Formats: sequence, structure tokens, C-alpha cells
Amino acid sequence: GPHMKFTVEREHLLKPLQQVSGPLGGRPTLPILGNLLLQVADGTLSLTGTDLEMEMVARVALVQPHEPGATTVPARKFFDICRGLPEGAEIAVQLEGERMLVRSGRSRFSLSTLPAADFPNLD
Amino acid sequence: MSYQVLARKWRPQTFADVVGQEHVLTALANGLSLGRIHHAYLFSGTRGVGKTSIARLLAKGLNCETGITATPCGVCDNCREIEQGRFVDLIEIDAASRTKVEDTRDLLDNVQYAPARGRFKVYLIDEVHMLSRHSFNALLKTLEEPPEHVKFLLATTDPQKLPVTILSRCLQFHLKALDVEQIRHQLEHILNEEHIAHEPRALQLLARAAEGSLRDALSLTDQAIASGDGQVSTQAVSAMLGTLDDDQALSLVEAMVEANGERVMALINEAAARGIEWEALLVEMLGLLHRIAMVQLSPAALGNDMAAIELRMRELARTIPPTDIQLYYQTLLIGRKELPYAPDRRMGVEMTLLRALAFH
Amino acid sequence: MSYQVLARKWRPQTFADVVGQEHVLTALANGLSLGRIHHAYLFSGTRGVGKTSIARLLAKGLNCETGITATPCGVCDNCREIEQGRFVDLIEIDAASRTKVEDTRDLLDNVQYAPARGRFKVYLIDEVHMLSRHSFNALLKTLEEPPEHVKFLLATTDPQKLPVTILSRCLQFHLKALDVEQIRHQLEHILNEEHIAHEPRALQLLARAAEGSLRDALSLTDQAIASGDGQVSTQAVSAMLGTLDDDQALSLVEAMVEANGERVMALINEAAARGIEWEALLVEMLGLLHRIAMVQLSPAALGNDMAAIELRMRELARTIPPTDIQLYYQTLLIGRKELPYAPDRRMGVEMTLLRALAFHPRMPLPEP
Amino acid sequence: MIRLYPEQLRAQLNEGLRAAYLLLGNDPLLLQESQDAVRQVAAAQGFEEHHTFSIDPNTDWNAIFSLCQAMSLFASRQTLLLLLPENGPNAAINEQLLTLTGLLHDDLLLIVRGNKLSKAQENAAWFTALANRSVQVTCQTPEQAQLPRWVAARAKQLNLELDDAANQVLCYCYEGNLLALAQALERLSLLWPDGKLTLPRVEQAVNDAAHFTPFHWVDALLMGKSKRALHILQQLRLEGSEPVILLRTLQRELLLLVNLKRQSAHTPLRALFDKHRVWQNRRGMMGEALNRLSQTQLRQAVQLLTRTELTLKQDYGQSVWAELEGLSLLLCH
Amino acid sequence: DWQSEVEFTLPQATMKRLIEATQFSMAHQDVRYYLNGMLFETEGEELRTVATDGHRLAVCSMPIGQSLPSHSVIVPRKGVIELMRMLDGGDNPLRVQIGSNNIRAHVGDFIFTSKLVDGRFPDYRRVLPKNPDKHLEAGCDLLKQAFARAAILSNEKFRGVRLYVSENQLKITANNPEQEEAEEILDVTYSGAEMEIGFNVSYVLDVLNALKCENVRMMLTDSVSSVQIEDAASQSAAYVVMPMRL
Ligand SMILES: Nc1ncnc2c1ncn2[C@@H]1O[C@H](COP(=O)(O)OP(=O)(O)O)[C@@H](O)[C@H]1O
Ligand SMILES: Nc1ncnc2c1ncn2[C@@H]1O[C@H](COP(=O)(O)OP(=O)(O)O)[C@@H](O)[C@H]1O
Ligand code: BEF
Ligand code: BEF
Ligand SMILES: [Mg+2]
Ligand SMILES: [Zn+2]
Ligand SMILES: [Zn+2]
Repeated sequence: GPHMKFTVEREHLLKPLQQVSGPLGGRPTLPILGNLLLQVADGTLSLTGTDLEMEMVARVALVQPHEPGATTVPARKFFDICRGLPEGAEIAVQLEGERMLVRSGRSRFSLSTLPAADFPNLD
Repeated sequence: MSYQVLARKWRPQTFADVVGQEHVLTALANGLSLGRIHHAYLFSGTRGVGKTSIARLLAKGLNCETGITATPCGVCDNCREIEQGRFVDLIEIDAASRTKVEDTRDLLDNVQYAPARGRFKVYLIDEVHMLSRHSFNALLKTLEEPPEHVKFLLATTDPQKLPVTILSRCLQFHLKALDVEQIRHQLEHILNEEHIAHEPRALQLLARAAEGSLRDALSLTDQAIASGDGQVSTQAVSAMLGTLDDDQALSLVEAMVEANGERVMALINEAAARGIEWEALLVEMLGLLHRIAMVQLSPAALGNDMAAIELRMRELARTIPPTDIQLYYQTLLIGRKELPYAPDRRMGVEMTLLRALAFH
Repeated sequence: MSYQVLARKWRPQTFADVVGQEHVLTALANGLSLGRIHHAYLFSGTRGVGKTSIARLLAKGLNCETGITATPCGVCDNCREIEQGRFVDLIEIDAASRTKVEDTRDLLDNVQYAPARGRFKVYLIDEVHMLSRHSFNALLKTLEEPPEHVKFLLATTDPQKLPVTILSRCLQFHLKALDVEQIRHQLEHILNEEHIAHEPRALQLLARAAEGSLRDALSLTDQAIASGDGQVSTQAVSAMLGTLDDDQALSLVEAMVEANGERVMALINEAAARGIEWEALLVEMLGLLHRIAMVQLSPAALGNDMAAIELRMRELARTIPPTDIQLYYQTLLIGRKELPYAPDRRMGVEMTLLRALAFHPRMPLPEP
Repeated sequence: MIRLYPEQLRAQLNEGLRAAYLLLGNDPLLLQESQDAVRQVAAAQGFEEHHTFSIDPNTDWNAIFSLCQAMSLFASRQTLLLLLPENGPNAAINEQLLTLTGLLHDDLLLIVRGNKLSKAQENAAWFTALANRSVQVTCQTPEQAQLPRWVAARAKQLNLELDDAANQVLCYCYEGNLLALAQALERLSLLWPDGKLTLPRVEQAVNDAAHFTPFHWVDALLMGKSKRALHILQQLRLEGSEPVILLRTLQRELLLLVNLKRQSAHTPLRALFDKHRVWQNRRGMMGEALNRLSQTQLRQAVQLLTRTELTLKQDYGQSVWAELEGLSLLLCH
Repeated sequence: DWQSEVEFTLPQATMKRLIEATQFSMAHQDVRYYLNGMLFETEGEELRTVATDGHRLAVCSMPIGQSLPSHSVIVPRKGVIELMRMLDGGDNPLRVQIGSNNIRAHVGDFIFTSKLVDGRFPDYRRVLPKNPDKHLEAGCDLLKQAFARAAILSNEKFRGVRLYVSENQLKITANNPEQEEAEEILDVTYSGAEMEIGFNVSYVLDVLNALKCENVRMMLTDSVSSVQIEDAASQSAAYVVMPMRL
């Protein structure tokens, strides 16, 4: 229901994550500005990263079954999990309560996240 | 069943809801309405005086669809986004967090970029006096020629540490610590609107204990309500203020002068229950006696540090001959000299007060 | 078996357990009942009065699974991992390691995160007075308004070192030092609950020995239990503390007052063989002398204890004028201060007593 | 050259801009106002843009020197503002300034801002290089004696009517802080368009922002003004000044005064002042102090100062301000 | 002036392996001054290198084929680090000289000299668990990958993982001060009782890095004792990890 369902191979997720990781410096002025905005909608994942001065967004097509949603996840954490998996890993990220559940075969992570609506206002 | 904290729930939203600081409000309104707003406004007051509230209200006046004015509107987009703390370009910075010249330079690289919303990009720096000298110089350099839609708001509790050159760049306002009347009236209004049963004497005790700060008054009101189950009577506030009392040295001096042995014993037992170090108590008693002697020499010897208990100090200076002051000072000096080798100092301080009372 | 230390085992776990601190107990219980939970607390008191324990109890009460109850209600999961020291909502932070703002900022940027299986993320910043001014003003903003799920519990011994600005945005609660009767009552509770025989005099002496905290009382009680064999006695407690039998020091001060030398010599050379340190003999005599001085001040200052010799306290107060008491106390105090430089500790005590005898206000030593 | 005051630069600027202007003084307000007037006149006469450079041991002298020969693509004329350090120039900075002076031309309204230079800095090659046509403006802070006249004159300039009591209050609260004084005058003009600033009208809109140096307190003690001395102590303590320097200046001048009082019965005050190298402006004040102060008072002052220094230097430093106030009161009887 | 108490004529690659086996488990500026180094022990035809810091132990016992009297000396951390800095992967016959107070090494055309720590190294034999009944044998690379995956979110100030051992699956669980969880599951062949045991993942990862083998065996006794790690097909070097309190 309120579970942003997402599923992708890591090859199509490594490069866009690095692309949207540009503005994410050492210390962000706002706390949530140290994160990435993830949106699954219209069969597409949008990755957004902002520095309150510049924003970079990467879109990836989605073929696996999914459920639309949006959530703000820690930048360097999510990148570290995504990069640390073995080559060809099929990452399945879900939203349970206030936690991103990252599952890949026998590997399970439960990252803490910020509400999507609290990410500035990109409108 | 919210029962939120009364401090922030009752933060002013319109300039007409700010208690005191009337001249500052008039000056801000005049600048917002007819004149051209100065490129930088600095605020200096006491703890819990209204500084950040006034700065936030001024920023609300700056960015609003009704235009740059004093009382813009209610429940607008920009006003609400500021009141909820979610406004984007209302940058809120703690100076102590960014004393480094590198962090300050990074902060001052943001002024060039245009505001995301509203008209003016407002920076609100708290406790600005704690900025490093290099960071302060960089702030002055960016303040001399700011962009046409970039404005700075600075606040500090003690403006004496700010270099004089800050006056060359920004218009400063000083907020006077609220008196007992204004604090009492505002607390009465808050309690009346919140439907809290209360007595005027309880409000007077809260206001006097606040020592000029309205935030202190609100915190004490919250504690009084919590302990008194909403029924804020005089006895409850008096007891819970006595639990927080720390004027023991002054009361000890007053009672020892009055040759009131039982009062001195009760007060010293209360100080023991407070767990106060006895050497510190005796040295601050010596300091109080020395201050009484000096203010006897000249009325100007007093300052604003003792502006909380200055009435009793003036009465003590008026009523006590200097010879008694000298005798008491000598007695307390020898008591402090003999304190370490005495028994448990709780009774050594007692017996020093005994020797002082012997001069009757 | 193991017998976990009294302080660790018998730490309070409910507001029906904490002895004393009626003001803070009433405040916490009533506020939780009314639902007016402030986001910033300042427990201030001397060591061992219950700031940490009461703070843990408040954290238990906030995050009971059953609901928001005044006291920690029926101890569910969250409460029992709290009492075990395991984290459910208790971020216990020593302020000595985070004095620098470079670490306070790291603390602050983590606050905006939902707690796990708890209703709040209760920060226990102990010894909060040890932070730096930069750190105080840095966490000033978070103190004024934290996230809904973040509560601040600050505990410190000296609130005077705190800046007035942070003092404003905190509910201040001061914890008075516990009276000797409450300490003795608690120790009796502990010893009845531990099936260890106890003597009333020993418990009274232990309660007096503790300077108003129950932590010192419990450590002293553990030491007394170790001195015995699973019991506490007047002999064991007196040997542990080093306090002599009040009859001895009181006979000595009586003989000094009566200005007879032979009785003083007999008392001191009997006290020599009892293995009581001479400096504590002088301390006990000075304590007694100040006690009679206080009796002179007021009949209020006798002491609930010292009943076995209270009549003689009153008689000495009636007989001796305050000037003589002051003279004796000054002589004994100077003697105690001079004791380290005397040829011998017994030598110094004897010479101090003989000096009080020679300068006796009423019956001085005969002169040639 | 042409040495002027802030009240004369406004008249001088309409006679034609000179090659260079040197704004010398310790008062930030006078320097700022003179610089603003120079810039406004330059803009009226065709100087559009302005460049600011603070002289630092890492000053980009190549940038400024190129700026001397930097023409103007879209602009036409240009000024060049230099911010001297608090201690003034040295060998390297003065050589750079000499080269810059050699680089002056029809444009380059060179503006120099800083604190007053010493006699040694006065006798320098750069200073003599522009010594023919430059305009020097003295911008020192008016002292206690001339402050009421200055504030009254500025109030007349600002179309504000001020009373003697209001003048005294403004001089008392904002001594050495004339930036805050002008801000207070502007605030009072804004709050009351009437302009008749009575005593109650100024009592409710001023704050104790005065700044003092230890020499101010020393002079207050010598004059015997106990209230002024205590006010200076309060301002210094709120400013956070270290009490050690106060004690040091007190010790130096008190030892000199004790020597003078001891030798007074032997040699007249004039020769004693001359031998001890006493400045003329303070000779009358120190003679008054010697006349008022007795040998017993001097001994008590030395005793109290010694006790205060012993308390400080034993790493305690507790309630040293109370002892300082005691000494201040003692020396003012 | 030199009296060689113990003289080794040993391949330099052999001692390179010996030191690289135990280098990481060493004390840096520790209070226990005798631990700020590494123990060289000689027992017949066997050379042993021991290194510990109170949380780790690393012993490498390798035959050399030459019989020498039993001995034990401690070489400081700086000396062994310098030796590794100078030691290369060649064929030069290294020559170790052990005296009463100093260590010397003739290495081709270079000479390395250092002093010895004046102390007695603790007996490593009692540190090893005396009842290594439970055995977890699994591929070394799989364990390394799983531990690195579980340690991705682990912080430097809080580095520690809990092993849940069951019939077959081995679970590695990691938490953080941010209160986020990581879990890994492995199909290690095992037979015993379910247990939970916490260790610093950095130390375990270093132990696995020191083992360049296809699979390893972990010997376990109970939830409060140390765990041993060794090559499943060799007994040349063993490692001990002390559990962490939970
Ligand atoms: N003039 C005032 N009017 C209304 N509320 C005030 C005023 N001054 C202080 N307060 C109360 O105190 C709280 C904190 O005020 P603040 O302006 O931050 O004090 P400070 O001067 O120390 O920064 C505010 O939320 C408000 O409730
Ligand atoms: N009010 C109290 N009621 C019961 N025991 C107490 C109380 N205060 C202190 N103690 C004893 O002291 C021990 C430690 O108390 P603690 O709450 O840590 O004091 P602190 O305020 O100094 O941290 C407790 O285990 C308990 O035995
Ligand atoms: F925010 Be205030 F200065 F206490
Ligand atoms: F926290 Be207490 F002072 F032991
Ligand atoms: Mg503030
Ligand atoms: Zn609006
Ligand atoms: Zn519960």
C-alpha cells in the first residue's frame, strides 16, 4: 500500500546514483539536503539530488513490477549498499513504515529515511 | 489531546502580538512602510526577549505576495511557510556552529544566487557575537555592497563583544528586558486564552522570578501548571520557586545582620539540602559584604549584575553601619581560613555564622 | 551467588520506588497524566540523589506500549529493555566526549529520524554543564524546537555553570539531598529484602555517614556487609567508619570543662589502646563542642540521634557560657590544624588538651 | 598638503578633486562619512565604479598596480580605495605606496583609509611623494571635553534640537562609540519627527554601548570622578577586557604618582613633571591628583593593588572586578 | 659485540608470510607495554610468531626444517614495521640474529637492527579455547564478502556484528547508532546448537584477509568465550577473536 516498491539490477542503478551524487557535499545546510529523493512513478525511477543551489535528476526505466511511491533516503548509505553488492545483483527496495528495506538474495538492509514531502520544494 | 509547549505555541505571528519593544516595532514599521529598508538589521537583547521572533516577523514582512510591509497578511503562503519553519530561502544559521572562516565563506557564497521564493533572501544568524574575527570581517565585506534582494538579520545576547565596525554596516536595535508588568500581563492573557485557573499573586511571583525574560516566564508557567494540575495558585508557585531558590547567601547575610539565629539555621539547612559547596557559599557571602561596603561608599558602585536583588542591597547599605560590615567581613574571613580544618564543613559554616551572630 | 551491587540491583524502576524528590516525582507524574510533556528537562542536584534513575523512569513512562501513563506502567518490552540498559529509546550521552561543537553538530544532524519501536528518541545528555559555549549555542536551536519524536533530558550537578539562554528553554527540577531518616528507611528496606540481619544503631550510623545521597549510603552499606558476614552491627559499622564510642569523647570534653588533669590523662591513655585514630578523636570532640554551641543557639539543634547522651548535652549547654565554648573550640581547632607538625599525633592531641586546660576560662592550671 | 577636518572636507571637495585623499583617524564614523562624501563627489564628477582593497601581508599588489594602468572598457573613470592596517604601513607597504603614488594620473582618485600614522611613518618617501596636492583629513574621535559640543553641532546639522541634559546623556552612554551615537540620533529623529528631543525622549531610547580603554579609567581615577570610573569599569568588564592590563597601567601610573608625591616636598611640581617626562595635557590632572591624594591613601592603594595582583596571579582570578572597584573608590576620596 | 642466542637461516618469503599473518593483530601505544610488539618463539624445527592486543590474537607456527633451542623474545612494533617495509618477495636467504637485548637481520645486501621490549609475552596456549567443539567450515571468500556486506553501514565508532549460528544458515546482523539493521545469511555446513556471538567485524575481516585459502573453519565453544579461526586444510596459523558484550 504505502510501500514504494522498486526492483532493478545494480548495473542500471550505479551510474545514475553517481550522477545525482554531485551536489551532495560534506555538510549540507539543511539536514534533509544530505539525502536523495527517490520516486517510482509511471514505470520510471527518478533520482534527485540538490544542494539548495543546483539539482541533478537521473531517470531510469523500470520493467520489474512495482508500486508507485516516493521517499528520501540517505545519500552515501544508499550508494554504499548499491555499490557493495556483487556484480549482477538484483536490488529490491521496499518501504515498510519509515524504513527502506533493501533485499538482494540473502542480504537484507533496513535504512532509516525522511519523508518525501519534506524534501525542499522542487515546483 | 495536544497539550503542546506554551513557549512556541504562543510565539508571536503578527507584530501586534509582541509584548514590549514598542520603539523597535515602530522603527521597523516606519522602515517597511515609507522608507527604504536598510541592507542589514542587527538585534541585541537579553535571553528570551523577542530577538528571533522580531527577526522572523520582519522576514515575513519582507517576503509576501501583499508586498514588503509591516503587517502583511494572515495565513499566506510565505507567512505560513515561515511560521512552520519550512521556508526555503529563510536561512537560519547558528553562528557558533559556523565560526570557521571556511564555513562562513561557504555561507557567503550563497548570497549571489537569487532567492527561490518571495522577494528577499533573508539570512538569520543567532548569537552573531561568537563569529571569528576573520568570519566577521568577511561578513562586513559582504554587507558593504549586498545584492539588491539579499538581506541579513543578526541576533546576539551580548553586543559588547561585537567590534564597533559592525555599526558601520548594519542598523542595530536593542530590546529592553521586559518589566514585571508586561510579563505579568502577557502571562495573564496566555492563561486566560488557554483556560488555566490562576491567581494574580502567582503571576506576580512568576514574573519576578522570570527576571525580565518572557521565555523564562513561559517555562516557569509550564512548570507551575505541570506541578499544580492546571490550578496555578500562589502557594504552588511559591513552593516550586523555593525548590529552585539560590539566593541563600543573600538571605544568610540579611538574617545574620538581623541577629536571627533560627532563620540563619533554617537557611543553612536549606543550603545543605541544596548540596552547595560551603567554601563557595562563604566566598560569595564575602563578595556580598564587600559589595555592600562599596555601594555604601558610593551609589554608583552597583552594576547591572546585581540588578535582580538591588533593592535589598540598597536597603542593607542604608541600614548597616560600616563598622558592622568590617566586623562581619573579618569574622567571615577568619571562618573561611579555619573552615578546612573544622569538622564536616556543614557545621563549620554554621559556627562561623554563630561567631558572626555573637557580635550582637 | 553473585549478589549484584545494591546500587545496581536496587536502582528504582517505578515512581512508587523513588524515595524523596516529591516535587520532581509529582511534576513528572502529573505532566504525563495531563499529556503536557516538555521537550527539555534539567534535573539538577548533588551526586547520587536520583537524577539518572528518575530520568530513566520518565523515559519508561513516555514509551510504555500500553499508553502514556504517569508512572512507568505495566512493564512491557520497551520498559524491560530500558531497565536492562538495552536501547529502546535511551540515547545516553556523556557531555564530556561531545564538548566540541564539531560533535554536537553530528549529534544534531541525526535527531531528525523516526525512533525504532519507540514513541520518542530520548536523549540523556548527562553532565550537560561540561559542554562548550559553542556547543550550547549550536544545540540551542534544537533545544528551542526539536522534532516531535525527540526529547531532551539534561542532568547535571551545578546549574550555575550553564548559560542563562539554555537555562530558559528547559524545565528546571532541583533534587534536594535526602534526609538521614529517608536514607535509613531505604537501607532497612534493602536489608529486609536481602535477608540480612541488621541493627538499628548501625543503620543510623550509616545513614549519618552518607552526606545526603543514597549512593554513598549504599556503598557504605555494602562495605559494612563485607565487614560482617552477611550482617551489619554497631561494632562493624563503627570500626568501618572509625567513629569512637561517644562516651569516650564526651567524658574527655567533660574532664576538659571540669579542668581536672588526671581524668583527662586516664581517658586519653585508655583511648590510645582502643585503636582509634587521634585526629578523629579531635574531630569528634570539635563536633561535640559545636553541637553544644548549637544547643546554646536553639533547642532545635540537638539531633534526633545522640539521645543516649542528650541529657548531658543539655547540662553542658546550661553550665558553660558561649564564650568558654568558643574558646575551647578555637583551641581544639588550632590544635587539630597544628597536629601534622607535632612530634606525634598522640603527642599533639595531648598537648592541645593540656593547652585548653592551661588557658581554662574558669579553672586554669595553677601557676608558680 | 591640505590638512582638514570632516567639517571642512565638504567645502574642499567642491573646489576640484585632488590626486589623492588620505583619511587618517581612529574614529570609524568620521572616516566612513568622509569616504562616502569623497565617493559621492567623485560620482558627481564622473567616477562611476570603485575598488576596495585591504592592505594585508598577502596583498595582491600586482592586481592593484595593474589597476593603476587598468583602463575602463565600459566604464570611464575609477577610484581606488585602500584600507590601512591598525598599525599603519611598514617598509614594504610604504614602498608599494610610493610606487602607487608614482602611478597616479588624471584618474585614480586614490583613497586611503586607516588609523593615524606616527611621526616615523610621517617621514616616509610615499608620504612626501603625494605631499604637493593630496588632501589629508583628520578623523580622530572627539574626547570627553569636546564631545558635548560635537554632538550638539551634529544635532544642529541633522536638524535636531537637543538639550544640555540630553547631550550629556548621549555623551555618557555612547562615549567612544560615535557610530552608535549617530545611529541613536537617527533613531530619535525617526521616532520623533518633532525634533525637540527632551530628556525623557532620549532616556527611553539609548543603551550603554560606550567603549573605553584602560587609560580612560586611569584618567577618571586621577580626576577623582568615582561614578565615571565605576562606569568605565562596568563597560570594560562587559566588553570582556582582561583585568591584567588594567592592573598593569594602574601600577605604572600609580608608581609614577607615588614617586612624584614623595619628591613633592623636595622639588616643585614643574621640574618633577619635566624630569619624569609627563605630557602637557595631563600635567594639570596629575597635579590635581597629587594635591588631592595623601601619602596614606597612596600606601593603601598600593596595598590593595598588590593584593589584587596576588589574587590574580595565583591562578584564582575570582571577583577581581570587586577589588578593582574597591581600588577605584579608594583613589577617588 | 654480539652473542647470537638464536640464529635463523630462513627464506625471506617465509618470514614475510609469518609476519603478514600476525601483523594486524598488534597493540598501538597500548597501556600494556609488552603488547606493543610481536613475540618471536623458537621450538625445535618450528618458528612461531605471536601478536595480540587484548582483543585479538594471531599465532603463526611454521616449520623451518632446522632445529634450534626454544626461545621467546618481543620485537617492538616499529622494528617489525620497518622489517616489512624492507622485506620483499625475493629468494635472498634471510639471516635472523637473536641476542639478549637486540634483533638483527641480514637480508641480501641490507642490515636491519632494533632493540627488544624488556618483558614477558603472555602464554598464547591458554588464550586458545580448550574445548573447540563447534565447527563452522565455509568458503573464505564467501565469508569475506558477507562480512564486508554486513559492515557496509557499520560506523567507525561502532563496529560490531552478531553471529547467529543455526543448523545450516549463519546470520550476520549489524546495527549502528543511527539504528538501522543489516543482515546476511550463509549456507555454512554446521551441526550444533543455535547460538549468538558478537565480535568486531573489522577484526574478523582482518583475520579472513590474512587467510588466503579456499575455505576456513571457525572453532566455537559458547556464547561468552573467544572464537578461533583457522584454515580448514592447514594448521600453520590460528587466530583468536574475543567476543564483545551485548
Ligand atoms: N516580545 C515577545 N512577545 C512574545 N513572545 C515572546 C517575546 N519575547 C520572548 N517571547 C517568547 O519566548 C520565546 C523565545 O523567544 P526568543 O525571541 O527566541 O528570545 P531570544 O531573545 O532569547 O532569542 C518565544 O517563542 C516567545 O514565546
Ligand atoms: N530517590 C531515590 N530513591 C531510591 N534510590 C535512590 C534515589 N536516589 C539515588 N538512589 C540510589 O542511588 C543509586 C544511583 O542513583 P542515581 O539515580 O544514579 O543518582 P544520580 O542522580 O547522581 O545519577 C540508585 O541505584 C539508588 O540506589
Ligand atoms: F534566544 Be535568547 F538569546 F535566550
Ligand atoms: F549522576 Be549522579 F551524580 F551520581
Ligand atoms: Mg535567540
Ligand atoms: Zn503574508
Ligand atoms: Zn511499558
